[PDB]
Amino acid sequence: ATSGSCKGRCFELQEVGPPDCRCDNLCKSYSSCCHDFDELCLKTARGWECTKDRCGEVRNEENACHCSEDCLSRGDCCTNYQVVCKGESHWVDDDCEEIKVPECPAGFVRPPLIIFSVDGFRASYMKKGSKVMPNIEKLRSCGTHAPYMRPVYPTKTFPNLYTLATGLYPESHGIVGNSMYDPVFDASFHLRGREKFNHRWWGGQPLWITATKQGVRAGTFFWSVSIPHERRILTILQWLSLPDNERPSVYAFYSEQPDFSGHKYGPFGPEMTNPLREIDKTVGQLMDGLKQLRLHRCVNVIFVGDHGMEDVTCDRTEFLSNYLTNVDDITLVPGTLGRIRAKSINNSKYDPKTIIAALTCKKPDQHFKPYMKQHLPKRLHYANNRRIEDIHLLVDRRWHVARKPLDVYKKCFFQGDHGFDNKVNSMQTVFVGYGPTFKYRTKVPPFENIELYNVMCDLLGLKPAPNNGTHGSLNHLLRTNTFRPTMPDEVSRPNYPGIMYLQSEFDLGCTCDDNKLEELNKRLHTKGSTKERHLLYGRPAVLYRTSYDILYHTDFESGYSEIFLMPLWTSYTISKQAEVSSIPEHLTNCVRPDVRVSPGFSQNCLAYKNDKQMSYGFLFPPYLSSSPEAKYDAFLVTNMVPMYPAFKRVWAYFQRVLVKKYASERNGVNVISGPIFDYNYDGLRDTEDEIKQYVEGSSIPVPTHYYSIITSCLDFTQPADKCDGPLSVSSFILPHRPDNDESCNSSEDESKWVEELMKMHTARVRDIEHLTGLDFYRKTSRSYSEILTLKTYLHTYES
Ligand SMILES: *[C@@H]1O[C@H](CO)[C@@H](O[C@@H]2O[C@H](CO)[C@@H](O[C@@H]3O[C@H](CO[C@H]4O[C@H](CO)[C@@H](O)[C@H](O[C@H]5O[C@H](CO)[C@@H](O)[C@H](O)[C@@H]5O[C@H]5O[C@H](CO)[C@@H](O)[C@H](O)[C@@H]5O)[C@@H]4O)[C@@H](O)[C@H](O[C@H]4O[C@H](CO)[C@@H](O)[C@H](O)[C@@H]4O[C@H]4O[C@H](CO)[C@@H](O)[C@H](O)[C@@H]4O)[C@@H]3O)[C@H](O)[C@H]2NC(C)=O)[C@H](O)[C@H]1NC(C)=O
Ligand SMILES: O=C(COCCc1cnn[nH]1)N1Cc2cnc(NC3Cc4ccccc4C3)nc2C1
Ligand SMILES: [Ca+2]
Ligand SMILES: [Ca+2]
Ligand SMILES: [K+]
Ligand code: NA
Ligand SMILES: [Zn+2]
Repeated sequence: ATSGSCKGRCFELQEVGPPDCRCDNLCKSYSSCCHDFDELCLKTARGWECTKDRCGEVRNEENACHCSEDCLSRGDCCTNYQVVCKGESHWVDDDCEEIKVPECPAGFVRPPLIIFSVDGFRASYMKKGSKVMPNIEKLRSCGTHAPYMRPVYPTKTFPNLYTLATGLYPESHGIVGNSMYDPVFDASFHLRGREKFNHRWWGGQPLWITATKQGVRAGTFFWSVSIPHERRILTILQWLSLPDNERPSVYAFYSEQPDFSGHKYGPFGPEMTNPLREIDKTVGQLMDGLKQLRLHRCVNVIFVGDHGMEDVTCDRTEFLSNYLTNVDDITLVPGTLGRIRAKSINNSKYDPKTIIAALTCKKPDQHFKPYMKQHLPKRLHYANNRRIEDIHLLVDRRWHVARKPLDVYKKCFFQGDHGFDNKVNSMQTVFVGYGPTFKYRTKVPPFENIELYNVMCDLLGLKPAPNNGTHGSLNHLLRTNTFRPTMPDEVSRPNYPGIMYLQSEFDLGCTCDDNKLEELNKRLHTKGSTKERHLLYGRPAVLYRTSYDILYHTDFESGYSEIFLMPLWTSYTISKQAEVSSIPEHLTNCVRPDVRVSPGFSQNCLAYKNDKQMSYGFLFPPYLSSSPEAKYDAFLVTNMVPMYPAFKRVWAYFQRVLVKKYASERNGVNVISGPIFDYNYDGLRDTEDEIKQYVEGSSIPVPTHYYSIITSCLDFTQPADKCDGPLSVSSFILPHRPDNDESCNSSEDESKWVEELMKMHTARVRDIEHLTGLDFYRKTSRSYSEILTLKTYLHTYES
């Protein structure tokens, strides 16, 4: 009903209620603007730059921007007004000067935040395009920057922008791809069209809502595509001239480039120089505009991308028609990832298991790998949403997957794409922060985009809604406004059992072929005399209510769950000089009752004998015993965990070969290993009534995963157990699977496939914290913020 008018309402901030016509920055997208929106609000006359002959002109209100004497007071000068007409310098030509305090106009309650978001801005553009992006390069060198910023999976636009806005993984915010089916709604979300505007898709609490709820006004973050960039910038700078009571504190600009061109020309096509130059010019406009308004040393600016861009061509497409015979009974969400479901919910013939097998290791150079979503690397956090199909295809970088060839030529064109695994170098993107609240000329380590919501809340004095960041892990980016977290309180205190049971009280079906000077010696070990060696960073805290026992040994310390009948964690340190030994022949099947732990809170060997699918392994490896006599400790029933034979191939190679490899490379390592139970694939520790599988005929729960956290000195001239400074960590969460079908080369020796498996399942300490309810690194000499940064680190193994 578009017969109202935008007179006095151009880019109004509160969207008004239909059937009233709209004048906001989204009205175009809803085909809902007032009849006169173009005429009044999208003025273009005379373009975007003052020229010497316009200087001091008489205001003509038709003009796109103004060069008249009254423009600064009206807040609508062209951004280069002061340069052309008042002998000022462009911002980019001024020397960098530390911004120690906000230098703001009277009436500003807080430094505004401007988020300058760029689509497809691959991390290596900062170096490779540096000659053509002077404004961006100045932000980067003068402010705070990371070498790259890791997006979320899938590395698609809307998932990543909405993660930037919420601090949530896609599985939690609900935007799990650029297209989606929700079976509860029975509704589909797509790029073209109108279902995507329905608020039911968009979960969590984005920043603009966080701000508004806490009394901080926000600019609208979404811009209709036909609003030119120059007008987006002028609109931000006009909002910044509003009266104090009406002026927002937070704003966003969005550019469709360089992604748009990247799809057509590839990430480094010669056609890509011009898009980068144009984005740089836009930054130049904003910064000159801010300088004219005396806000260039007041506003915090974030320059951030959503994802990178890889080389991808029509010829590098895998077709499911080459694998499946039944291709017409499936629906594929295709491209740089695959999602499969049945075409019809009425077809009771459809079998996921037979689709997975038809897609598993079928061609020698196969460029995708099928997964049930719960088997995807836990670092992707891509499973706990009904909109994510059970069957997933992880597509190799530089490829696509499509159902049938006709899907590719009845739709070559494109040379770039994105969406792959968020660890891929080509998918990484950019972060720069510049302003009074950011540090000066500071480089920070790469970090994940899920962290930025909390920092944007810190920048605006807002309490963040509950999110997937680790608040405090990015304190090192900030001069002021840091968030001073406290360590979580321990909820369950351990028991410290002594010798309480005689050997003959145990009837576990286990067998094992097993001085005065050093009778004293081993009592001291059982009491915790080596614990300083093996537990370097304090006991992990247990953050839920449970019953557990600390068990000390010569070579390792454990926290043993009376509820799960196995350790929650097992801690041990392996020096650079440590020797690997074998399991002696007489000890191959040895399992020994632990006289500190009741038969009733023990595992039993008969269950493993009866369970024809399930075997067992050990958390502290017998191979790394300090002596023949200490080795007996490794065969305690309290160090045993359930393991599928297929998984024991992986585990044994880790423990026999890789631990000592790491200790020799890193100058000792401290290892914490344990089980994980996540049968509902939510990324969070299961309660015991959530466990779906037990060792047959027993109450021994079967883990879904095994973790290890491997810590050493960042200065590897110091040994792990005498480190004065910062730490270095790598971690994994390995799937506990009954086959090695994930690894196509598993018939080969473990030296050819195990380590590549472990790399794929690399993890953050924080990932393990969520999955176990444990809190690590409780007793170090480091600041808590530094430890939080360490807990968020991911070792990615990219070149
Ligand atoms: C990443 O960070 C996020 C945010 O912190 C973490 O997610 C949170 O985790 C909590 C635990 O899983 C969860 O808390 C539960 O929420 C229920 C209330 O939920 C609504 O209200 C909130 C608040 O405004 C809202 O955010 C929710 O939004 C979700 O759902 C809507 C759809 O309505 C989506 O638009 C939105 O995208 C979001 O979806 C995501 O989360 C849901 C779960 O809520 C998933 O199903 C989706 O797939 C998607 O991932 C909701 O609108 C509350 O009812 C729960 O309490 C029950 O559960 C326990 C038992 O387990 C029990 O103590 C209670 O008594 C109660 O039990 C009864 O209900 C049971 C379940 O129905 C029933 O079976 C029993 O028999 C009982 O009757 C619970 O507190 C919180 O909602 C989410 N939040 C978000 C935004 O996702 C996430 O864990 C972090 N990830 C990692 C790895 O750390
Ligand atoms: O059309 C899309 C996306 O299309 C996907 C298609 C595609 C294919 N390959 N690549 N992309 N748009 C239009 C649009 C408008 N305005 C914003 N504003 C942003 C600014 C900002 C800053 C922080 C957090 C959130 C936001 C939202 N974002 C967008 C994204
Ligand atoms: Ca994008
Ligand atoms: Ca769980
Ligand atoms: K068995
Ligand atoms: Na295999
Ligand atoms: Zn794109």
